[PDB]
Amino acid sequence: KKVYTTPKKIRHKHKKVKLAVLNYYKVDDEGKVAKLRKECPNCGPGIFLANHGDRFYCGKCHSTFATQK
Amino acid sequence: YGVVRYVMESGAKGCEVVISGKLRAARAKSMKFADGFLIHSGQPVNDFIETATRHVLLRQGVLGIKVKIMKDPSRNTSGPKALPDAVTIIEPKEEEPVLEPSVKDY
RNA sequence: ACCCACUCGGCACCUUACGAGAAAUCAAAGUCUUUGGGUUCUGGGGGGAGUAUGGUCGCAAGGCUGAAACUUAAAGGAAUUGACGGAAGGGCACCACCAGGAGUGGAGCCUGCGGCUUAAUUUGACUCAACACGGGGAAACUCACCAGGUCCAGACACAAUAAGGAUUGACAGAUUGAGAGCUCUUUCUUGAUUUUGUGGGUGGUGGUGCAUGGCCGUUCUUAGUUGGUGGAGUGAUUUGUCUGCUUAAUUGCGAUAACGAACGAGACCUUAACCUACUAAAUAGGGUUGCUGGCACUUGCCGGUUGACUCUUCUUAGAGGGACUAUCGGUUUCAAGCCGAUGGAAGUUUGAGGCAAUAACAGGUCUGUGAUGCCCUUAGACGUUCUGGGCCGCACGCGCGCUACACUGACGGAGCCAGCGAGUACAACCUUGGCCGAGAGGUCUGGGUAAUCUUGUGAAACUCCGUCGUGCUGGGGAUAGAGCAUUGUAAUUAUUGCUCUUCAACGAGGAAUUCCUAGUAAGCGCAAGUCAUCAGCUUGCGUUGAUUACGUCCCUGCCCUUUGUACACACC
Ligand SMILES: [Mg+2]
Ligand SMILES: [Mg+2]
Ligand SMILES: [Mg+2]
Ligand SMILES: [Mg+2]
Ligand SMILES: [Mg+2]
Ligand SMILES: [Mg+2]
Ligand SMILES: [Mg+2]
Ligand SMILES: [Mg+2]
Ligand SMILES: [Mg+2]
Ligand SMILES: [Mg+2]
Ligand SMILES: [Mg+2]
Ligand SMILES: [Mg+2]
Ligand SMILES: [Mg+2]
Ligand SMILES: [Mg+2]
Ligand SMILES: [Mg+2]
Ligand SMILES: [Mg+2]
Ligand SMILES: [Mg+2]
Ligand SMILES: [Mg+2]
Ligand SMILES: [Mg+2]
Ligand SMILES: [Mg+2]
Ligand SMILES: [Zn+2]
Repeated sequence: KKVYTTPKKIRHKHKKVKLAVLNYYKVDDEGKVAKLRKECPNCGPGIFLANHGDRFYCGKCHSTFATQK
Repeated sequence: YGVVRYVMESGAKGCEVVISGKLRAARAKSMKFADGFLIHSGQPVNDFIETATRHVLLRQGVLGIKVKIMKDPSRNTSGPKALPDAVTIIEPKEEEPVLEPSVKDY
């Protein structure tokens, strides 16, 4: 068989990068539990849309939300 | 040999066992163990001769076992009761004929 | 001089050995383990070597005499079955040749295989027995190759994270060939499935057919092969299994230390032929007869209708029968058989096949296999899966084929006849009939899971009358150019179908060499096979249908017999 040449690139996948987990919430003056980031209109509170620079995609819907806010 | 003996006991006209493959040493050979009658050619082959081919797997290579049995034509149940070439004639009966006319009457 | 009979001596010879001998053979090579008549000479595995040396005899060449070191597991003898022979005999075969036919090799083209070329142009096979073969007619798939990307289909075992997350998912654009989250921008999801290593595997159109199976091909579809007694040999062996004549045949008649047998051949089975004899039919065909269409017009002729009734010749297919070389005539040990009539559906094994022995081949397949050993490989995989390309490239060799080089034609009409087939409901099969289109094709409708519909597959070659009459001409059709269709996701590297145009090579093919003996050769289509689409290929099938042997070893190959052999890995 032919001599293996290979033209570079030994790529990999997204290994997740585990950040903080519960950073999309705030708890203040004893008992209160206030929400950070807009909750998903497709499926209610628990799943909250990712807020970027006019980019509003989901996780359970995986991608299906794009409208401006 | 044992197989052949068994076949004989079962009352078959002939047995032919071919064992093909590597039976000691790499260079392989088909050994042939036979007894009795056997036919080979013609339509009486599919009538009386029953065949079997099974390949045996061993950790150095494959064997192939080919077994033929020539069933007795007389013990047939359904189909022809002999080989087509076999012609056997019946025996005549004894005669003391002449002894001059006479008539049996009722 | 013969002739007969006897007799001593000689050169030999023939048959038997009851004796010898390893046997070939031997009246001595006998009277030898049942060993002694008298004597002379010579040998003690093969080489080294009739050499070295010393004598001696020779004019000389040489002779007589004659070692050893060292080397070596054999050298040899007689026979055996093979194999082979530029030995001698006898067979057989259109894969031999005659008598002929049809040709290929020449030409243009399809298409195999080289060689070259290439990122790759994937490989397997190279006399018959590789070369339109791998059912190999590749647009991707196939796919084994190449340029690139994607995925885990990394079992299970043991461990590091063990949820403050193991880890799955990811639109928008740059990313990328790319509505591949391939990822890098991201920060939303996912919940212990897993991932990171180490044991361990699994997949591989990876490798080896020289490790194998199975299948096949070939010796060989040739007539060959074997054992039980008996005979001959000390034995391997041999005879049976053969001088002849026969046959397609070790098929027989025969001859005979063999006799009777088995496998193969034959028998068989499938098919193709005949059946006014059965058994049958509105899924076959008829008859009369209803109604009915056209005729002459007398009753008569051709029709359309599953309207009645009946029939089975043709039809299909069940059960039978029938040919056994029958009858006769020749010819031959008056045998087996062969030849000629005659009758017959049938007289080449009645035609054609299917099956097909003993022994084999380092024949071909590990690219048919969840047939497979071992080796390689095993997450930048030789697993895969997408994407494009390649298998199809051309100075060139050869291998099957198609088309043709015309007047036995060509082109136009018109006439107008087949047999094998195949064919869908979960798909998209075969597809009449009606309209649209010069075509190709559309379209609407159908009929058919089929002796029912396609289909009477009204197929070609053909036959009838016409146009050109032998000029690379209206022979011939290659390249081309443009359009219109069709299949498919995709047609440039024309898939293919059609339309107009273009009109190339070739006036029957050298050295060679294939196939063939009767419904055969050859001509001509059709058909299934692959197939979404593509036929110059293939298994069948019909249609048209000859010429010439009815033989022989001259060539070629095979077989046997006799011989020779120092070969038996067998003349490479
Ligand atoms: Mg590489
Ligand atoms: Mg037989
Ligand atoms: Mg036979
Ligand atoms: Mg010696
Ligand atoms: Mg000798
Ligand atoms: Mg041959
Ligand atoms: Mg090819
Ligand atoms: Mg083809
Ligand atoms: Mg495989
Ligand atoms: Mg082999
Ligand atoms: Mg004997
Ligand atoms: Mg013999
Ligand atoms: Mg006669
Ligand atoms: Mg026959
Ligand atoms: Mg080989
Ligand atoms: Mg393999
Ligand atoms: Mg061929
Ligand atoms: Mg029909
Ligand atoms: Mg022209
Ligand atoms: Mg094609
Ligand atoms: Zn969501």
